[PDB]
Amino acid sequence: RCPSVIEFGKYEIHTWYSSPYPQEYSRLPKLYLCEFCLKYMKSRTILQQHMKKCGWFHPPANEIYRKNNISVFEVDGNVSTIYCQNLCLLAKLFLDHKTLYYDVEPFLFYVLTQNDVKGCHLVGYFSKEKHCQQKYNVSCIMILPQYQRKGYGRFLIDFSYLLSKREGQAGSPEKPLSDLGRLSYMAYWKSVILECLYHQNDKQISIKKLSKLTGICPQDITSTLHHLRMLDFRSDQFVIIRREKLIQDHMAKLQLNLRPVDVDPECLRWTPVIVS
Amino acid sequence: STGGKAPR
Ligand SMILES: *C(=O)CSCCNC(=O)CCNC(=O)[C@H](O)C(C)(C)COP(=O)(O)OP(=O)(O)OC[C@H]1O[C@@H](n2cnc3c(N)ncnc32)[C@H](O)[C@@H]1OP(=O)(O)O
Ligand SMILES: [Zn+2]
Repeated sequence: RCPSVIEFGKYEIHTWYSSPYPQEYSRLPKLYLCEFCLKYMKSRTILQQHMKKCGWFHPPANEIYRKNNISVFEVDGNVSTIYCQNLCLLAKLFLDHKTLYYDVEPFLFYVLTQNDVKGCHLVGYFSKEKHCQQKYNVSCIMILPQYQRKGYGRFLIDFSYLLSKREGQAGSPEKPLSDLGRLSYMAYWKSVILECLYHQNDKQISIKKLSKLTGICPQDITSTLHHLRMLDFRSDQFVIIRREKLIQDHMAKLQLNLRPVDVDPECLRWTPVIVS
Repeated sequence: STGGKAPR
């Protein structure tokens, strides 16, 4: 509703929700955003003038991940504060339940970009609390509309699990999950569990073992196994019943429909480690 | 502390 449209790089995009841009820009219907620094401006002329002075061609942070034309930048809210507050204002136009936009200092923002000769273009991001008592491995996650349904959301979800698993603790997305989040996370969990069971043939695996190998918390694995119809209960606790054709057919579909956008652990420049 | 979807 307010603003209703934004210009961002080579696209004009309809907003889904209101975001609290400053009073002067609040009642403005269309905002012009710089695609590199995320500064909000009132007109195309002001944007064109800004683009001549703007020195950034990628987010103001170091590249934690790079493979082919894809990068992830680890942006610290306590360091690139203005950029992160501008990113939060941008994300609120597409996340109805994101409430944090100003106190960004306790958060990290993993900004995903698709790169070409004009720079590192922002595709989306996920934020995470540096220290979360609930072990939420993602606070908010958003892929811009023109980049949705291309495997970027799965990439970022998988990246979030790579970090929380390398730091030895299972995590889960912060709730509530949007409708798209519910579909996306379940598809991720299902694909991960199925590919994990395929590679662990010689092991009567358990929810606990699946949780350690994947970083997915036990309750989310339990829900996923319930969705896959691989749970049974006789007496004390759930037993996993493998549905072999479900496992074997998923792996066959994966071998023909490759995952072109896929997190390669060897392409992280720095990875978490539990300190001695 | 409180996250980005923390009810306000
Ligand atoms: C709090 O922040 C957590 S919940 C809110 C986060 N997202 C949100 O609502 C903001 C707007 N949406 C997004 O940013 C975006 O849609 C995501 C991040 C929710 C999902 O990312 P992608 O759009 O890039 O998803 P993909 O990685 O391409 O898809 C993975 C699988 O998810 C299922 N899926 C996704 N969109 C679907 C729709 N519209 N309908 C059905 N199923 C959908 C699919 O299984 C998809 O895999 P496919 O192989 O089928 O493509
Ligand atoms: Zn700029």
